[PDB]
Amino acid sequence: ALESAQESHALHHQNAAALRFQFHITREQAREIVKLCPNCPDWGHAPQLGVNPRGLKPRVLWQMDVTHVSEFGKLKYVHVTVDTYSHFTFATARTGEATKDVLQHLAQSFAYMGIPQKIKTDNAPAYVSRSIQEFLARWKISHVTGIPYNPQGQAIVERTHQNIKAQLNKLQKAGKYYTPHHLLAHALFVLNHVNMDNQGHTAAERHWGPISADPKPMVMWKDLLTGSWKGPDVLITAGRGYACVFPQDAESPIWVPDRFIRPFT
Amino acid sequence: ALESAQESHALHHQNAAALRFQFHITREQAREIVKLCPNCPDWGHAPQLGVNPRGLKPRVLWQMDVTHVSEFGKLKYVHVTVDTYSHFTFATARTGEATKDVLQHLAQSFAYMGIPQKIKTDNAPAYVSRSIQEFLARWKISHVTGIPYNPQGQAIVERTHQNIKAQLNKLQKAGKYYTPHHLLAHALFVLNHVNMDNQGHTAAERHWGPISADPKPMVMWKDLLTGSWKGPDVLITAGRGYACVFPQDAESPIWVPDRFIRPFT
Amino acid sequence: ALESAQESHALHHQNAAALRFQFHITREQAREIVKLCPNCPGLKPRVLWQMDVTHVSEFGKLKYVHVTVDTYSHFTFATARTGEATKDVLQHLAQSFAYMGIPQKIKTDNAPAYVSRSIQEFLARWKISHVTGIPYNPQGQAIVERTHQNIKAQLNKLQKAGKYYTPHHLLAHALFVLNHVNMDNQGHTAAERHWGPISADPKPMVMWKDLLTGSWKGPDVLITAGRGYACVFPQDAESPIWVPDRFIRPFT
Amino acid sequence: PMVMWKDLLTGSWKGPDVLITAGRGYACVFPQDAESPIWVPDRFIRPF
Amino acid sequence: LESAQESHALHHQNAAALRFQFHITREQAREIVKLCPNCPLKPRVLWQMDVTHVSEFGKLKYVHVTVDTYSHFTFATARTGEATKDVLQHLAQSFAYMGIPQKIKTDNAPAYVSRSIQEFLARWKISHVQAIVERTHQNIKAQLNKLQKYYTPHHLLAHALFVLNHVNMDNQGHTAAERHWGPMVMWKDLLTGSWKGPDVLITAGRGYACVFPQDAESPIWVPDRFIRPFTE
DNA sequence: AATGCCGCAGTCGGCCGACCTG
DNA sequence: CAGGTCGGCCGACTGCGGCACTCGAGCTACTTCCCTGTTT
DNA sequence: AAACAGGGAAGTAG
DNA sequence: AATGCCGCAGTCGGCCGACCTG
DNA sequence: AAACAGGGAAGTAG
Ligand SMILES: [Ca+2]
Ligand SMILES: [Ca+2]
Ligand SMILES: [Zn+2]
Ligand SMILES: [Zn+2]
Ligand SMILES: [Zn+2]
Ligand SMILES: [Zn+2]
Repeated sequence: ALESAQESHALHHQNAAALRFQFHITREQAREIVKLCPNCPDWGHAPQLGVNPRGLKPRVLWQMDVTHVSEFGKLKYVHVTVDTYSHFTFATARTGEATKDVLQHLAQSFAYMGIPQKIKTDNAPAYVSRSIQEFLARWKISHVTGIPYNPQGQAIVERTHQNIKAQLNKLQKAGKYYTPHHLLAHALFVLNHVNMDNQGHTAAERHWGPISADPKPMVMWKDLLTGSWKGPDVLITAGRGYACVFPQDAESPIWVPDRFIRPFT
Repeated sequence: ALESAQESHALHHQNAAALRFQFHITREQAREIVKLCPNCPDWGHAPQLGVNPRGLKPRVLWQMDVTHVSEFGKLKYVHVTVDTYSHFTFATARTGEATKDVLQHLAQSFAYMGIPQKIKTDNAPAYVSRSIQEFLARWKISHVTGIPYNPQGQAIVERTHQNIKAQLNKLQKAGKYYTPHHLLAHALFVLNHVNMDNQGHTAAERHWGPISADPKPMVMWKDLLTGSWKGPDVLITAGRGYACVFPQDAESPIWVPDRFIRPFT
Repeated sequence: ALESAQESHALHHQNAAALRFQFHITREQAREIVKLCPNCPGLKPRVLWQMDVTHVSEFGKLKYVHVTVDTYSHFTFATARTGEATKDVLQHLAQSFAYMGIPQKIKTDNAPAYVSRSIQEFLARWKISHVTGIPYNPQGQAIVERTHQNIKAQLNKLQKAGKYYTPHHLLAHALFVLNHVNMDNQGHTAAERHWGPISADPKPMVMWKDLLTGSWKGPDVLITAGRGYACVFPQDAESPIWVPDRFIRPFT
Repeated sequence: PMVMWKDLLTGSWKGPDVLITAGRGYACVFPQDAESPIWVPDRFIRPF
Repeated sequence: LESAQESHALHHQNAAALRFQFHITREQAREIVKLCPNCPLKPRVLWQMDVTHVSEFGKLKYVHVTVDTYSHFTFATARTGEATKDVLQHLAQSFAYMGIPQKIKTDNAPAYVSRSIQEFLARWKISHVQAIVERTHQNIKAQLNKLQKYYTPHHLLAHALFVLNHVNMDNQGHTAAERHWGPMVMWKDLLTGSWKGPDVLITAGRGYACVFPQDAESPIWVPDRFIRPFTE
């Protein structure tokens, strides 16, 4: 029966349900038959698997990338630096873009936020030169290059690019500004000190306030590296699509998506 | 208080939560304040609202569109005709594409399926010429042009294009075929008579079998044209994202998405 | 540890208090490190600011430096501009608002740029009261001159490394040092005083014992506890550190 | 058609007034103010 | 098409009027009007009433203007003065021409606030209390210029009023007469992707809507997914 | 005239039959 | 031995993502290596 | 006569 | 080194206070 | 001398 199903799939490349109904076999057998076929396409529609790390304290981990605001003209090279924890964002509109402009943006961001402990970026040539790496090593700031052609590694800063572009569009339609610097400063002011969240906390006071939380809950945890539901473990932070469990034996907290977190009672 | 909130939003274009927390107003007031702002962007992320009509009987409503299979060379102009009810699909690989090729494809599809009663397509120039319209009127087949630049109107045939392209890729990787016609015929054979659904029914016997169903359930229904939950009404057909209620007073069945259907007991 | 403090002072020139609070150095050692360098000799925040325009000879063309000083927490912001015109003052106001936020009253001088209709209309639009302070009593003027002197001293200190591409970069570096590095005697940076988390101690803050060095390092904030283990979060650490309750000492 | 529309900018159920059209969950209510019609979500619409 | 040219030679209506009357291209009507040397809530609710000065009529330079605020139906007559008697006769003929209005908004003219006017409105049961009427004045003088051999200024003004009311055309194909005796939504341009608006919604239902922007000759049908209210 | 979808695949869960047990 | 328990299995369901007539050209910015003018 | 310093080319990421 | 997201907005639902009633 | 039949141009959808 199984050999007949394999031969039929090799001949026609049927569906799993077709084999299951025609050859009177279990659904799992038909699914594995269609999976083992070399000619069958790979499953592109993969569910949520990876989640980018975040800092559990303000000024720990930042992401950074550039964008293009063509309305600025020569100042289209907008630089964006985001704190992953509190979503505190800083932006500069600098003409051109090179090691000099990146260093200037880093200095102004440090003046605006403070010392970070790890800075993640994309794999752009500007963030690879020995000039910027030497500067970061001198200032004792770890740098993570990230996987090339993978914006999901800098998903946080990309979403902040969306927010910043929306705010700039809103304020540009609102009125007139002398220079792109003035408009960008107003947009940053709104986004940081005015654009309050749903818990009554501005981004500025999240980036610069005390860390407080209720007794963290205990949740069943699926370790993807071992494939077993092991727990319970303390859930440090959680949200939409991300979770941060901290097992007692673990050296560092583990970032897993929401699908792998199950409440425990 | 309300005037102060309006002035503040006009000055800064804040968030609804920001106004709600700072000015001590209800959430609905802040939401409408941010909505009424002319400069605020329109809501692009709109939920599922429209659903394309489907036939309640085989050979009633068809959709049709062309695609591009570059692996065929001169025969890349593949024509696809789909019955909306049973998802019965027919395809032809014809060199070039014009009124002559469309008429030939229509004749071969009629030989393959039979007489349809309404044929929906896109707004291509080929389906607009008086030649094809005269042919359809002579054969007593209603034609619906559809909204331009709106593939969602032919979503069914587009998804069938996806399925057909996947099947052609599978069979091309499986072995060798003399002509694109042979490969297309094999793919159509598999998709129609072999690619069985999860209910143990091939597409061919769905397109050519008796219509049977259990006593149709009664469901609360939200009429978008009047904005009131009116019911109960008989639910003729339902699935993923579509529903077809038939009220007693309605002249024709109404197609609404799943979000507007509520079970009734 | 002392050599790390020396390198930190060589990079950023701060006072001994910041070094001793960040690297656990003793008073005389930090002061001696500070002396070693060749060139080192309101009631509520965001309520009452103050502004003034000073001149610095080093910049040359951008000698006009506008400084915004919070009266309570002394959170200092500076900007280098080509002129003292109304447009430049307005841009500096917008950038100061971006840096800090919305104050209640912004004291200024009697310069025509401040008294101009554009600046006053802008300030009234943002619901920000403007006090001209036409009596030239040197109290607010004294404090703003003190801040100007601090900015000039910081610029002179940071001028050791002639690698600053633009005056904006150097001014940003100096502002960063003065705000987020230089600490007071009680152990709080300018940002901490300015943003007001120093009101009480609503969280359990517990002393911690380290195992790598075998020395009681802390005290630090407690995240959670259970099953004989405590999750303490060191200030300088990347991630929380699990610590057995045998090595945990409550701190008041 | 007379409907009860909630002026959710103030929270008062002003009315009655004619209804022009509907859709998207919104009812295009036309009050005595002939300056411009307004749209209100159907959750805040009560037929009279 | 040929008859449209002589119709414009006679009345000098708009290109929309010509095209709707004679089934011609918008480009054809625009070319005709360019080539023309002389062409370079609910009704009866709220009115605006004003007098204008038109020196070309000589002794009859005082023309009182009354326009409906919804249908823009326009009525005007020329008299020797702007006195209380003249305003009263204007109100009588305005009633005769347009029916019963609910509220009338006027300027602060002494005749308009005259007691006899107050008891006039009190007996005819109409309450008493501005850019639209000014634009109406401009339209009236433009049509009077375009109409330039007539017998009397009354005859000329009758011709102008007839053209403006029953010939002159808006986009929707309904004259001022139909509007007097008979919703804005955001829409996303499905081709370019840019959001457009505000535009009037003609007809909607079951996943699609009909939107007719003032700058387009033909209505635009867009999917319901790209429709947002304006709510001014 | 005039409107998203549906297959691939992982997953939840209840039903039925074999196995453990007081 | 009949009731509670656990394993197999299929119904129902949801995450997801490309179908849209098709694809490339281009600029900035950095590092690394070879050709060639210049050196000792 | 092999080596050093522009200049160009090539490769890679955005 | 080396990993999707989060704001806009519509919606479900429970809690608390004013109103109807046996 | 205005009209009829290619040919080209222009516009629109895919
Ligand atoms: Ca990048
Ligand atoms: Ca098509
Ligand atoms: Zn296969
Ligand atoms: Zn707004
Ligand atoms: Zn020093
Ligand atoms: Zn004319």
